[PDB]
Amino acid sequence: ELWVTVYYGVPVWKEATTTLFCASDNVWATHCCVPTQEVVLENVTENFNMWKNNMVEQMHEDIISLWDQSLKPCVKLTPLCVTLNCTDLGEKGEIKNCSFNITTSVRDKMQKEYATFYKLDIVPIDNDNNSYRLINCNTSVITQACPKVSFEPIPIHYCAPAGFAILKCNNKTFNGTGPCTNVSTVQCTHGIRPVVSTQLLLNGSLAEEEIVIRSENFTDNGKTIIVQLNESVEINCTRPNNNTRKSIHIGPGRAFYTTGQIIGNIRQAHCNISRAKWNNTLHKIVKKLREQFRNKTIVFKQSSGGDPEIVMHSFNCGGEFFYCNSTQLFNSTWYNITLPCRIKQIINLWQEVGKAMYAPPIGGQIRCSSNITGLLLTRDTTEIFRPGGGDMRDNWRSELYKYKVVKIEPLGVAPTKCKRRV
Amino acid sequence: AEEELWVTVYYGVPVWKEATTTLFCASDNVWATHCCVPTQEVVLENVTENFNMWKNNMVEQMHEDIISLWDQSLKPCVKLTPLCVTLNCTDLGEKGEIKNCSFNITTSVRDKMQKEYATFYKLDIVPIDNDNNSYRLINCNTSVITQACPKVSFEPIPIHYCAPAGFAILKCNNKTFNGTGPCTNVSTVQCTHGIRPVVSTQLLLNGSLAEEEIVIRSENFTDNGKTIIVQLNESVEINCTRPNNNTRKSIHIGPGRAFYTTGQIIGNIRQAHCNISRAKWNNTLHKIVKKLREQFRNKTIVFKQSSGGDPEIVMHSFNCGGEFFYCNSTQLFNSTWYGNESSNITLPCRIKQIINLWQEVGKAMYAPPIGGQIRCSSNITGLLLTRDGGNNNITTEIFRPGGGDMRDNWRSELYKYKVVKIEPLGVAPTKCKRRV
Amino acid sequence: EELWVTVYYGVPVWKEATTTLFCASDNVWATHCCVPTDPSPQEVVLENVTENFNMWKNNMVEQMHEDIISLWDQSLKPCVKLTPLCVTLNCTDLGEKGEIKNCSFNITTSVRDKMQKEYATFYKLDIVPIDNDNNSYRLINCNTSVITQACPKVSFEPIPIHYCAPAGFAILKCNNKTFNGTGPCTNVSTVQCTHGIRPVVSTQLLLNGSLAEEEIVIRSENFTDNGKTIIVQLNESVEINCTRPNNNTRKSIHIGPGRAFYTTGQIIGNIRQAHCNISRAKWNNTLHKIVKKLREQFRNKTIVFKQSSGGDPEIVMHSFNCGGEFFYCNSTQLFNSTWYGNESSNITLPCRIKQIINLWQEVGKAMYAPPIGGQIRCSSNITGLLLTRDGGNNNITTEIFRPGGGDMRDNWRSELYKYKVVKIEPLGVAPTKCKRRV
Amino acid sequence: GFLGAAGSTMGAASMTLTVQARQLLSGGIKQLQARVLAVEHYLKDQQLLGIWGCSGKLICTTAVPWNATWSNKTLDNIWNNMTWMEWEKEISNYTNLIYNLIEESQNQQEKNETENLTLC
Amino acid sequence: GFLGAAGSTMGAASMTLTVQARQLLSGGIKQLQARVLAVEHYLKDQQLLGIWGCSGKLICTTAVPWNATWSNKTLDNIWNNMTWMEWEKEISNYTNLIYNLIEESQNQQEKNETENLTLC
Amino acid sequence: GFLGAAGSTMGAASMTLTVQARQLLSGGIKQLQARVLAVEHYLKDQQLLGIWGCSGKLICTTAVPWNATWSNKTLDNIWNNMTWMEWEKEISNYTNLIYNLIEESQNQQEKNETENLTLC
Amino acid sequence: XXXXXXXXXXXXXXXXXXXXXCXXXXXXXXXXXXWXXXXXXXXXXXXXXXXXXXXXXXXXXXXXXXXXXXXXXXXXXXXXXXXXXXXXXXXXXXXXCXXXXXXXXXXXXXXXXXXXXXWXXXXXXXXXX
Amino acid sequence: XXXXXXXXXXXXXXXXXXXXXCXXXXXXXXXXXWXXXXXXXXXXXXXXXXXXXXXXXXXXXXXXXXXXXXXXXXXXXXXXXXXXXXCXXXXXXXXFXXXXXXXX
Ligand SMILES: *[C@@H]1O[C@H](CO)[C@@H](O[C@@H]2O[C@H](CO)[C@@H](O[C@@H]3O[C@H](CO[C@H]4O[C@H](CO)[C@@H](O)[C@H](O)[C@@H]4O)[C@@H](O)[C@H](O[C@H]4O[C@H](CO)[C@@H](O)[C@H](O)[C@@H]4O)[C@@H]3O)[C@H](O)[C@H]2NC(C)=O)[C@H](O)[C@H]1NC(C)=O
Ligand SMILES: *[C@@H]1O[C@H](CO)[C@@H](O[C@@H]2O[C@H](CO)[C@@H](O[C@@H]3O[C@H](CO)[C@@H](O)[C@H](O)[C@@H]3O)[C@H](O)[C@H]2NC(C)=O)[C@H](O)[C@H]1NC(C)=O
Ligand SMILES: *[C@@H]1O[C@H](CO)[C@@H](O)[C@H](O)[C@H]1NC(C)=O
Ligand SMILES: *[C@@H]1O[C@H](CO)[C@@H](O)[C@H](O)[C@H]1NC(C)=O
Ligand SMILES: *[C@@H]1O[C@H](CO)[C@@H](O)[C@H](O)[C@H]1NC(C)=O
Ligand SMILES: *[C@@H]1O[C@H](CO)[C@@H](O)[C@H](O)[C@H]1NC(C)=O
Repeated sequence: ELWVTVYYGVPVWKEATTTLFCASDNVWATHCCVPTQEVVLENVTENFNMWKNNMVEQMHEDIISLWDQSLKPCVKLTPLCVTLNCTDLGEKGEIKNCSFNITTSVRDKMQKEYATFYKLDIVPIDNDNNSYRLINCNTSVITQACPKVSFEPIPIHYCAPAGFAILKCNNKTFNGTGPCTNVSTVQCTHGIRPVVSTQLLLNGSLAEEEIVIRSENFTDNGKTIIVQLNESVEINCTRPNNNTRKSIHIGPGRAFYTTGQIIGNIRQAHCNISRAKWNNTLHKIVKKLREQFRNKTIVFKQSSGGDPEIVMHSFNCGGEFFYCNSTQLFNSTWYNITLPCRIKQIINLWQEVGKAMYAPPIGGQIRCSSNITGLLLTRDTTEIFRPGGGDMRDNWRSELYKYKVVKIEPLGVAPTKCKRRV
Repeated sequence: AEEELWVTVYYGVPVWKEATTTLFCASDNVWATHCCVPTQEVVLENVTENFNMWKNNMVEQMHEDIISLWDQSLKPCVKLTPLCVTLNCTDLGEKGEIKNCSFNITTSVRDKMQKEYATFYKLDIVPIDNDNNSYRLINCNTSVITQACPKVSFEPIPIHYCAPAGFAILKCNNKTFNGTGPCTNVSTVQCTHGIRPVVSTQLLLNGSLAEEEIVIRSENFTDNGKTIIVQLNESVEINCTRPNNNTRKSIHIGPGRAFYTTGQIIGNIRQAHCNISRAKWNNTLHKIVKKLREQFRNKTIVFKQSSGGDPEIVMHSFNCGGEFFYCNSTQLFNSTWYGNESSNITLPCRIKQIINLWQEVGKAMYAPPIGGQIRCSSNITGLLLTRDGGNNNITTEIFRPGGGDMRDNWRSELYKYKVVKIEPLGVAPTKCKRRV
Repeated sequence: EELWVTVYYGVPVWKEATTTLFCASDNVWATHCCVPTDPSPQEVVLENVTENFNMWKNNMVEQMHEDIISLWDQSLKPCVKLTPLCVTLNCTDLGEKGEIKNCSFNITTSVRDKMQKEYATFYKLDIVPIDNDNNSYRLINCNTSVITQACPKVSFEPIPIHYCAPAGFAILKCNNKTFNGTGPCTNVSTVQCTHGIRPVVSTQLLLNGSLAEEEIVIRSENFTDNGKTIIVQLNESVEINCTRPNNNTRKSIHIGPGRAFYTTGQIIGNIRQAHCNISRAKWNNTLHKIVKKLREQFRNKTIVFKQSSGGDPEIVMHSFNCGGEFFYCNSTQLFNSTWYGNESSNITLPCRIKQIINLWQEVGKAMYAPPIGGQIRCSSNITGLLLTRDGGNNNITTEIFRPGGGDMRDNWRSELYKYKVVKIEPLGVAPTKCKRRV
Repeated sequence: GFLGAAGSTMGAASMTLTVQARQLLSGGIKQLQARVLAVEHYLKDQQLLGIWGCSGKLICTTAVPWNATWSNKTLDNIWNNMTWMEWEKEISNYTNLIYNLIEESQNQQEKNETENLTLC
Repeated sequence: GFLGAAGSTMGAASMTLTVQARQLLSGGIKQLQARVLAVEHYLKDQQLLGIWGCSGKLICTTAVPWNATWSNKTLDNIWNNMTWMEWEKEISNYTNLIYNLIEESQNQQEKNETENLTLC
Repeated sequence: GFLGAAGSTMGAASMTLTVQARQLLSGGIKQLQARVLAVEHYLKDQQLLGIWGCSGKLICTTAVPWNATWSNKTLDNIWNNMTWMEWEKEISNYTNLIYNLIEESQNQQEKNETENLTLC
Repeated sequence: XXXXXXXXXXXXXXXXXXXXXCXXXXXXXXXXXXWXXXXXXXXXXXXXXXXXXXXXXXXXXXXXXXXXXXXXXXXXXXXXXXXXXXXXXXXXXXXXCXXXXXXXXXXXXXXXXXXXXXWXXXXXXXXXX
Repeated sequence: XXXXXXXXXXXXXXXXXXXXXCXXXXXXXXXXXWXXXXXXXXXXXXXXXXXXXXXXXXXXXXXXXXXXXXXXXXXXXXXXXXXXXXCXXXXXXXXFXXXXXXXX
């Protein structure tokens, strides 16, 4: 009685992974060159899983690829892996004046050059308290970032190619996993800033109704807990030292940039967080944490200890990489804050084997002001929480948690009363 | 009682619009490899089109393509960084044009120094001391000098620029077209004629000749900052010789990295030069001033050498046999014509091995010497002229050789072509409704 | 008659064409040939179809060659260069009589202010004396070429691969079991992919290839020119068991910021020579049958097998990749015989190991093969031979055949000889009696 | 809007096919792969419709009977009690089978057309 | 020849539409991009003809009345006294408007073809 | 099987066109070039059939008369004594000429379709 | 003044064609206007005879003439003409000529017909014999 | 379109015009016009559509001309009105009605 009828344009989709293109509205402006809507789907329930979202894996790969490509046509700091005769400028040893014998652009002409290095960028060689070497230069290649290439995070949008669409969850309190009952279709994500940090999430999006605490499994205690704030906390960071940049020529048009001198006094870099705003934010965080860990004491402690890359608050302020001591923020029991910071010029983001980047110094003074929009916490009748999560993916899941990519399948079949009627 | 017309869609409509697209390159060596496509003119009757040789994106694409190919060709080859050392140079013979320079360089085996000798031209080395013996390569302390690949030929060959499907190239067939404005004899081609990517600074060599008369083209002819491109209808032969019989040697500076230099010169040392027939040049200048007087009415035309000093600015440069010659063109552009005058020249030349053809920052290329003697014969098919300002309210115009960047040479062959996009869809009224 | 043009789409018509083939397979080869194969490949026999084949003009061989060169070059780019090792070595014999040497040298390490005295073990074939001091040596070609260390994480072991035509093209196969590689074939079938072909690299004997199904088939572009390689395809394989008995350890020397050179640390037990064992009776029978087939082209002549005339081991020895090591075996006990045609009826070949090789004779380049610890044993199937017949024997009754062919293409023609790529031309026109009639 | 009818019943969703049908193609190496793949998806759908008799149609019927084994529900409770997502899930194990039968039906139709051109 | 009719009148030029149509498909990474782009332009035009209901045709009539505001010239002064370049320039400001009307007409035609019967 | 009729006569082979059509109409730099070429060949064949008025057909008659210059053989020998390979080789020199005539006829027919008062 | 300028053969043999012409005086023959012939049947009644649309070279005729009706026009001549077949004595009517301008009215048509405004002085037929 | 006159005669006295009238075979939206068939002259249009005045009509004549009932009157007679006022269809065949033969 019934016959097969083919319908093209059927409003169905299936989960799929594809390559999304980047559209901006500098490495990011150049890469995300495509210039930059929302259809609400009634009676549509869609399962989301922010920890299985391949948009995060693509974003991670895109950040690493863009940084790696940007540093290829730049100065490789291999002739500087020599003994450094370093003397204190001052604190009292944080910044040293290092003298070394380096062959310049003319072969057979060796010069005695001076450069300024931070304590964290050098390692002792001998027991004479004067001979230092660049950190990890014997096991890795240190590439100087090109001063004309900016890595400043800007808003970018990830957009699906034709034939694919991005589904967005409009439930303001969605926990990152399971069915979402208010789903809409978009072509591009909101503007996401690829901000790099290790403990606090800066310049991200805020929750609109409440602080939302998301975890793959709140009873596992091996998972990162992502806390999305509904109100930001301003963090004002500065490097008060007034530096003047100097250029050391190490090859035929290949120059190493350092600090020629510091004008005025040497002062410690620091970040200022309002005490009242932090205390209220932390109280609200505890109020939400007690919903998952009921009738427990909530204690915030500093991380277990180790290299600043994993136990300090790392961020790029104004081209310099700050490593701030966040202990004053995570030292409390629940039932102005000035954070000292160190500056490190030789860094290894994403823990690559055999590679490192040198950030050249910026003359003058540095000031920046960022919005703290979320936290990464790890859980150790008292619950112990410490700052810090997993790798960089945790800083992007917090933005991509509401999106999934699906493939559109417009072709389908159904029975009806009519036949081909040739 | 109505007049009813309906829209009808036509696909394959013979219309087009100006467009810029990626062109490919065909040819019958860097150019044979790059222009790898093996190598059809339809005259369009009653078609008038507007051309503008100074807004032609084919020139910009040819410029970028030539620079990209040149730079790519030099990547997998020997860098001369180990040679940026103090040289102990003595006159080889002129009076010091070629010097025999000794230096201490690491050889093909590491941690082993070898004293080596090489032959350098005066233009490639700079004094670095007051002892009258210590020299350094002209720019090695600020740039990376890459040795040209000894097995890669840069000799220009005819190439054809071709449009992709969906695009077409329109050609102006007006033999006296001035490079801008409407053209009433237009033909459609897929590929351009064979264009040789010859690099020169003042005279255009091995180009196309005008078919009826000398044609002088300029964007304005009143703006002294614009280049005047003179296309000849008869070529002038220029025979350039490098008479020194060079015996080449190859000294290794690394694991398979060989530096090529002249080992010895057999016989005497003689000056490189170019021979231009005096009568042909004098006739060429006569006809050029006859055409120039049409744009600059009742003016005296004086040719002078250009200013600037630097051989790469004021001398006529070219690649002859693989060597880069810089010839003194003063004998060609030193004359006064009043319009009432009816109607061998040996140009001395210098050889420069370290060049930077497109003024790249931090980069240079070293042309290795070629042994034996070098001879070439080129056809002068056009000139680049500029005018001096400050000649208003007087009766004499001053013209000097030279122009802008390399686009003016490439603009001298592509001036008659434009790329257009085909728009196969169109609509029109007709008294016929869709039968539905 | 009043006939009209009619268009037919899908006509079984093709023309010879050269296109890009893609690689499929069921490691550089597993990574490159990422496309899966057909779990049950189809083949259609074309009845009453005669097709001309020419195994010496087959562009599938040229594409296979280019793909081998491309993958080896790409696979050696992200790896350690050995330029820092081109220094004078102080070498002392470990033992033969000095086949393996313990070489010490002064090399600048990742710190530019310090030099270390390192020790490494090299084979005689990789070390050239440069002085009258018996202990002063350098690497065989470090002053003329750039030696790149192969990455220890990248395997080059040959695996079966299939070359597949893109849509719109098809591969025709000759099913004549005794086809001589050229001219018409009257039993032709259409396939989309070739059989599994192993990209095995060798210079004299073809290993792990396909066997003939009915008899030994000897193919040559022109048997009388003496400038063409004779490819002998066997109908029964001969087992060749190659061993490197030295039990080695691996040592890592740091020569730069993350650039590790791998050499042999210690040798455990006694030093013994690498060798290959070929069964004597099987080889003797193989040569007998080869002579029987050769006598059909060189009638009433004596056939003598000799070793090649001389020169570098690359051209006079049997070269192959066994376990990742490159063996150069003296195949002189296999090609040292005289046969008259009436001869009705363990061979141990010494082998050398060479760590620095230059495959395909690339100018200015060489590869270093890191040593593999432990012992290496391989068992390969000899499926064919490359022979060259000496000229100048036209006025005598004896022909001289020597092992070795031309370049590497000869090792792949022996597998691709039965295939050609054609383009499908499905759109044809023909006269009929029916008009469009609106 | 695009996919706005996704939560609607099949009977209502089938009335807005133009909205989704015209979205694919609006009708360095990664960029080319994305562009080539989008073109291939467009052509794959056009080729599949061309194999079937549904060339240039949003809704087209076939001569393939509906098999009660695929779904034993009647038109009521399919067109007015199910969405297309639920329907596609319900018969997903038979999608390829149905597609092959559709092709076979069109091939038989072609044979009839070929028979009508015997010696013509 | 290709574009030989470019200077011909619209009437005479309409007789060579296959000459220009063939040259749209037949006529390192940059050249692969050029080929992909040429394919994209071809498909763009085919998709535009598709939504207009003109697939497979060189000359396709529609049901959209011609508006005298776009051009009030007689047909004799269009087909016999004017070229296609002149025509395309003359109505350039209305090209997108006309295209939208064509699409709208086809949408109405689709409604009159696909919604005539319940579930059929 | 695919090309199984290659050795058959033109008459016998023309009854199996669906066998080849079903394979030809279905389906870094090196792989992209292979994919682009496959797309270009598909689109070129579809365009050529479209401009001949043969869309969707395996056997498509035309209004172009056969010229004895192209082949003076009778139908009995062409269809029962020849294969398609031999036929295509015999008229190779005239294939492009034949194609142009087909295109002219199809274009004229479409023009004729807009001058036919009965059909308008 | 885009006046019509009618002319006619006048005297004719019975059953001859009713040859007539009407020049497009101070007007183009190819124009957005409909040109038409009409006649007065010895002043007993007026009737339309034929029309041709210059905008699209279309034509129509009154059922009274049916198969005999004929109309033509040419831009090169800048004139309209007609020659109805079988002009029997009953056809010896006065022959009028007029143009009805087309207008771009909101008629859901490219142009709507207007009432005839530009009339010729006319000429009479004498087809009786 | 088979219209016919209703006003059998209208030889009105000066400045006291009688209306011309006719009726259509069927009602239509306008699609009708009036003309002045003056003696020894072309029957130039008087009212281009639905009794709306013709361009350069030089007359006051007008009417509503609703449905199939057509009429026209200037409310004043003059020598210029000494013409037969005829109405005609402007749909299907352009059939003419008998004239009013006002001759005023
Ligand atoms: C304008 O155009 C002219 C040509 O129209 C150019 O001049 C030619 O330049 C080329 C390249 O410089 C010349 O070709 C070279 O000639 C050398 C000498 O040739 C003589 O000797 C050889 C000996 O075997 C004879 O065969 C030959 O007939 C001559 O008698 C050769 O030695 C060169 O060979 C070298 O380069 C080639 C590159 O392919 C290699 O294969 C060789 O191994 C070797 O390295 C080369 O053949 C040509 O002779 C010149 N022509 C004339 C007429 O002089 C102008 O340069 C060009 N102008 C500009 C500005 O570009
Ligand atoms: C380029 O323009 C010329 C005119 O300048 C074109 O030639 C002209 O073509 C038209 C037809 O398009 C000819 O008119 C026709 O003439 C015949 C003569 O019998 C007549 O019967 C037709 O009714 C019509 O009037 C015209 O005479 C002819 N003119 C000349 C001077 O040859 C030419 O075709 C155009 N080129 C292209 C490529 O279209
Ligand atoms: C940070 O600076 C902003 C102004 O940029 C100011 O409004 C805010 O209160 C400051 N916060 C702290 C903690 O100092
Ligand atoms: C063009 O060339 C001829 C020789 O072919 C020459 O006589 C004539 O003078 C040239 N034209 C001009 C303007 O010089
Ligand atoms: C240049 O050489 C050519 C032959 O190659 C000769 O005919 C010509 O006259 C020479 N010209 C001069 C100026 O020497
Ligand atoms: C080689 O080893 C195989 C087993 O791996 C054995 O069958 C064969 O006989 C051996 N060959 C020789 C020549 O010893």
